[PDB]
Amino acid sequence: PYAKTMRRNTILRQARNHKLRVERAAAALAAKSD
Amino acid sequence: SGRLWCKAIFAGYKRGLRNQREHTALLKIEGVYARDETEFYLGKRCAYVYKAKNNTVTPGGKPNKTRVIWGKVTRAHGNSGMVRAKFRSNLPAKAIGHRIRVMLYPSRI
Amino acid sequence: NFAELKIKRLRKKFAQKMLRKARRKLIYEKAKHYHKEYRQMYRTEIRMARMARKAGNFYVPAEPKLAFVIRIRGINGVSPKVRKVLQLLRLRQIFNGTFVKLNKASINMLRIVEPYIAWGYPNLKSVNELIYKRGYGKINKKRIALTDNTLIARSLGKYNIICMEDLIHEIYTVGKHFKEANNFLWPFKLSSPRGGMKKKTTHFVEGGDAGNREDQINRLIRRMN
Amino acid sequence: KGKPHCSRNPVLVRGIGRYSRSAMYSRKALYKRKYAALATVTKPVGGGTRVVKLRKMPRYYPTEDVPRKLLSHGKKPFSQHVRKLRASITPGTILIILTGRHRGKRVVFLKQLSSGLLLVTGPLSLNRVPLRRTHQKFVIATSTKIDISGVKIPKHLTDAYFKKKKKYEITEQRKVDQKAVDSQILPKIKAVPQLQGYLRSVFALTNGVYPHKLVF
Amino acid sequence: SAHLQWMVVRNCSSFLIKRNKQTYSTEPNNLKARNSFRYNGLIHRKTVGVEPAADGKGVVVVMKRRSGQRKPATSYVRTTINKNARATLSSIRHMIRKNKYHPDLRMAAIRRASAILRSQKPVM
Amino acid sequence: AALRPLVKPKIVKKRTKKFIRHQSDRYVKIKRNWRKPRGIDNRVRRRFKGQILMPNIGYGSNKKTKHMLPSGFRKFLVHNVKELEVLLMCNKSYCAEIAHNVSSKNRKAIVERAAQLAIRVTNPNARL
Amino acid sequence: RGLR
Amino acid sequence: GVDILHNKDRKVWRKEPKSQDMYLRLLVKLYRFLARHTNSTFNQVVLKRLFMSRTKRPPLSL
RNA sequence: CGCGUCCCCCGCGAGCGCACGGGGUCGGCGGCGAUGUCGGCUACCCACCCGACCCGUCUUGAAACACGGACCAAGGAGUCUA
RNA sequence: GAGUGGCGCGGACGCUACGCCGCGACGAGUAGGAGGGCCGCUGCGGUGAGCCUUGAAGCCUAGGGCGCGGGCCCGGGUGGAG
Repeated sequence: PYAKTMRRNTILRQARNHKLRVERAAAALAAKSD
Repeated sequence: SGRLWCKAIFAGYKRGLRNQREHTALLKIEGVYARDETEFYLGKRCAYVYKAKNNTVTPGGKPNKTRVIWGKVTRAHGNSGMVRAKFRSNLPAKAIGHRIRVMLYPSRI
Repeated sequence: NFAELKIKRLRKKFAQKMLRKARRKLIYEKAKHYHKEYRQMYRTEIRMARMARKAGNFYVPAEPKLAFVIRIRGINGVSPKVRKVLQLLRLRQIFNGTFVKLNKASINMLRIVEPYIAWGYPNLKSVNELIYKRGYGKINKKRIALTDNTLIARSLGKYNIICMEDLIHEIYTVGKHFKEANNFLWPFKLSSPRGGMKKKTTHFVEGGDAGNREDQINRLIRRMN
Repeated sequence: KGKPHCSRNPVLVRGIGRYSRSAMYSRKALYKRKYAALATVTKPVGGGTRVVKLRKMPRYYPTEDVPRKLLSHGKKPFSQHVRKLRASITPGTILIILTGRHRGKRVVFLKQLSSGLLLVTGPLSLNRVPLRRTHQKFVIATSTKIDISGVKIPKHLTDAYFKKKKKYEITEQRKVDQKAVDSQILPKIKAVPQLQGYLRSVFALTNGVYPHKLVF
Repeated sequence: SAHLQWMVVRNCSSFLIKRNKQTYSTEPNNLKARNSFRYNGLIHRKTVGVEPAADGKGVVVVMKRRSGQRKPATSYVRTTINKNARATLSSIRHMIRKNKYHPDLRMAAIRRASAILRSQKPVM
Repeated sequence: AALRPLVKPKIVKKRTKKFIRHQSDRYVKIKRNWRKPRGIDNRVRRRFKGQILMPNIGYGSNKKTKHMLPSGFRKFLVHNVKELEVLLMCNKSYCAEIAHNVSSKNRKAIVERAAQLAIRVTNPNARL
Repeated sequence: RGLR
Repeated sequence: GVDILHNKDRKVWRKEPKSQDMYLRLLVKLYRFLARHTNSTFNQVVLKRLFMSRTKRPPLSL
């Protein structure tokens, strides 16, 4: 049963990390405009 | 009008050397000569069109002498754009090196 | 006048129902604690190594508790001693798999049937899918599929192995009831390696498939499972 | 007395809610919404009065009946099936009907109907194709798309509208509906250069032309 | 007793008819007409028979009386039911349910009578 | 307007060809009736490739559709009118068949009675 | 009795 | 290919009496029912003995 | 996720409905057909592909340059007694 | 599990118990052994109010089938007495 909770936590974690990575890439593009 | 199918050759059955499995055909579709280009044709409908002495019915037409064994391109065969097909009746060895029509209309594009 | 036995038969059903919910919550929280263990287990091996490396020393990690032994040779033209050791491992068919916990009375058997087995130290994910996908229990000496936890709870409940997760924990972290938990598992009916064997006849060291493959059993478990 | 609400935890994955059942018990207000513990009708007759029976016993039993079959779950009827499109079949794309009596004809797509089938209109002026349904599988979607978003397709031309009732005679409703929709599309296809002629032409495979090589 | 004289009859009765991997029993009071303990129309104390009439139309119901079972001549009371189908199938249900008279043969007798009233109905 | 069975399942047969006897082709003395080759060097006995197949138990038909006709019924062979009422309650599963040596006047009774009892006959038009 |  | 010796994978006990007498066979039908249903291990041993040959159930003297 | 009470640090609430839930259904349709077509796995003849040596027998080993067999019908061999 | 104590007349199938149903595993085979034949043959005791000159046995068959198989059932032709 705990599998659903583990999977949900992993998916949320992964989405958060992807958003962070996108934000870092945007910052790199801003630096690469400066 | 124009042609709505691609030129394949019944290039023998799925076979080892000293055993052949007549249930699966090996199709050589003209143009595709690698496993990269055989991916479009997977799941497509393939027809062996022949004609006999006696007239038989035609769906949406008057009785021709032309007949079919309908099939399906199941998966890729080997490394060089050869493809496996599996017909509702096992293709006759009369048809070896003769034209079968790999259709377009289990279309995914 | 049936007003009693109407509700009394419901009172039974509710007590049966609320009891499963308590058993479900235990299974849920045992599953949450083993996650916490496997984390701490996986983390501390990297930790002990880093503090060994900082000091300039070496952390020689714990010689593994647990092996997964796969039979690679067939049933024809086989030595009598090799026949016996392969059928004490319950490897009575080609590509049958069993977990075998390491010691002296394990490895001197596994080295004697080296040419007929491909074995190594399985992962956590390897122990998961082998127990989840290929998991069958010897219940009444019959190979019955582990589809509800009440088949593991009925055979292994007397050792407090009461769900699929407890079994995985018992195998991977070789528990005090490993024998009873591992002998419960029917020798795993694995398919042919999807990708191909390198060479069945020779040892893995000499570009073959046979014998001890320490980390590398997991690549062929995923090739076969 | 209480009117229904939309499900609060959004669908993160199919069969998983975004919120846990502690984050959900929170949202559903269960912390403050606690709770403690046919057949016969009498008709008159002008004699006595009769007690007649709704769904009475049968007059015939056959020599053997089949048993009640077991209960499978995920097997919905076709009226309840989920209806998928290809992402290439966007409302406004120009298709190539492969298999019909209109085989090869370049045809303007309109909308996915409420029975899986594509409502399609190869202008009856150009293609000689009516308001007609087509199946997704028997139709190629091209990189040829007109700005169709702002044409008003009628509501009443639905799945049951095109269903074969029973020598077919065209109803004068079907002729008005062709002209009603053709008056909106056919000006916006002439807006694009050489497109009115492209729809007129039929699709054809020829020598040295391989469908995997033409990317469209 | 029933279970005794079954073990004599089960394989060697004159009514028992074996061919085509199938077994039947051509007894006066077997209904479903198959070689069985349940449906055997000689061997039980209580036996329900459903036959068509000695005239053309109707169903006769043969109830084997409890008393004289070593008396073959007086052992059966025959009642002909020449009514509508729905109330013929009812009467046979009421003879078996509401006399408790061998209630295992309640549905078999109603299915037989149904197939007799279907038989004596004219074909087009 | 023929008789329908209870269930009409897809009668799947593992093999439809006869298991003809080994060297029944070469000789007239040797019948097509199968005999197991028990010779010490027989190709057919010891399972050589491209040889005559032997009847194993593996070829056994599905127990549900075993003895089932193309119509979806089983045969029960009938000699007189008295042996039809046998089938009047196993009507939708088992069909009647009138035996070869039943006379022309006596089929006319069995065909006409099977019409009344709704029993199917495999050979109703056989003397006339 | 906790959920009464 | 599984290395199983099919030598001893048929158990050679009686699962009925070889006798065709119907008074003994009705006693088996009764103790078929009692042995499996009643958890008593008595009726199981009796059922087994109802099967056994003349020699295997010898005459117990008074 | 109450509190009616028992203490170590300061025994049954009612409903509804969706389903990755103990083995498939559709509440989807579509062409055709009375003198020439529809069905028929088998069976008749033919063709093609792959396979494929002639059986019985004694024998370590037989397709054998080992022996018996031109062909067909009928007969023909573990019996009865102690 | 029991006791004295504070309207609507209804419910499929089944169980030849030598029957029926369920679940796991397994399947080479000469010499050889055993089991099961609703395999076949010819006579006997029973039985099937069996079949038969309105056509038995036999025989033929590019007819329809059944059975894993031994074989068997039908249709047509021939035949004349079981």
